[PDB]
Amino acid sequence: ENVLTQSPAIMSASPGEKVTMACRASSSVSSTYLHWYQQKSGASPKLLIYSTSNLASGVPARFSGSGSGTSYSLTISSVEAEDAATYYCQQYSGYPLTFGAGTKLELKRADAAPTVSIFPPSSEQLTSGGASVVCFLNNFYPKDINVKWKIDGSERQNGVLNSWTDQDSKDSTYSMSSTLTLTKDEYERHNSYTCEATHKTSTSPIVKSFNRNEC
Amino acid sequence: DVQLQQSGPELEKPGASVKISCKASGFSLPGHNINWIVQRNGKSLEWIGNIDPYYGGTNFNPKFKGKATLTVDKSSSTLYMHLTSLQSEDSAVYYCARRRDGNYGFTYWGQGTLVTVSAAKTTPPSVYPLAPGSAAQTNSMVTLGCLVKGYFPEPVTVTWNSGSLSSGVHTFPAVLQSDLYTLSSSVTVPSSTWPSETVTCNVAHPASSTKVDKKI
Ligand SMILES: O=C(O)[C@@H]1C[C@]2(C(=O)O)C=C[C@@H](O)[C@@H](C2)O1
Repeated sequence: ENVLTQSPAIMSASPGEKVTMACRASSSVSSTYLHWYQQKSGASPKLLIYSTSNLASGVPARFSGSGSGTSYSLTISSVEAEDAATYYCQQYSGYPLTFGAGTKLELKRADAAPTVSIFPPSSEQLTSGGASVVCFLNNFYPKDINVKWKIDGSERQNGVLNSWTDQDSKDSTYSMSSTLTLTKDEYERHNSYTCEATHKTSTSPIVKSFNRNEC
Repeated sequence: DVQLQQSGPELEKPGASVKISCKASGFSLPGHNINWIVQRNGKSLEWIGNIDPYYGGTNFNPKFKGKATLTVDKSSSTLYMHLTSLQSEDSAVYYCARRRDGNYGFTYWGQGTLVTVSAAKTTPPSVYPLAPGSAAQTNSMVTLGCLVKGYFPEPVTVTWNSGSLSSGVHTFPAVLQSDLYTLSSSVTVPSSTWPSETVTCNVAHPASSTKVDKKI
């Protein structure tokens, strides 16, 4: 078989940075046809680079490929927030066609502090069962936080959900949301609930509260 | 136009045969191979074999033999794949792909054919609207929430106002929370485009016949 490993597993950058990775192949990719695919967060891979060096229509020129038989480059000379993705390559063996485990890039930028905002848990939720107090922390860098809750006081419940997002293609942001899940036969019983967020941008954890106002 | 048309997702129990398809539609069929590439759950890509849109060529992976019947029917042009003994790690997505050139690595790939393989009962979502408080906040531009309680399997598709207000879209993933996968999705609308113009949320879930369009 002809198998490809292209470390760095994860890799870093800044807008400007000359970044580089390598499709390390085995012996001769038998005449060498090398293809570099960018897969952006659950999507179709897209050809940039293809008969080893060649790029096509559709791509700006942040991108030269090259090499002979055993190593292949992709010069991403300068990165914009949407170079945030996974980049894998493919070849010959002289049939069957292997692919590779691809390289992830995570665009860096100057930090921002989180915008928590709370929504009390819906008409059709309660009339029919229970309450997902969901709190969205939107548009931050560096992705790391600790989101806890103030059930009453700052009660340490369990049964709490989480979801982070993709790295955004415009602002190299990440965002995420939390949900406390509980019976009407506890939500209509405990009074003052807060999503507490901790992050290196503020000295405080930020605490946006609610106590039985709004329906 | 051109397209590689694929239709998924099917959820099967462990054992069953997901009869999948792709319609190559548009270029010459005679000199072409629809390779069915497979993408791993949280992992990497790899390849099955390919099928000639005209005669019955099958060039095949020395592993993917037995879970792989790739087939074109003459009439109308269509490429098939039929995997059997569906076992818990075939639980990934599938592709169809195309030649303009000797770029031996495809430009024109298809859609997301997804397959989930597990013996748990289906659930329609329970799509819900969240209101915040009648207030003043942060900076003068408002955030509205829609969430979708546990459903089964993933996917579902949450959408907002379809065109007019594709505002600050960020759709949050799901956990398998017990069974049921769970969603939430966001916006930030200009405080004049809302309330005078109702903002809409919309959801679909194929394996539960669903459409829920919800207004805030
Ligand atoms: O160029 C293409 O995109 C594809 C891939 C393919 C192969 O055998 O790998 C190469 C040439 C063509 O015969 C077919 C099959 O279309």
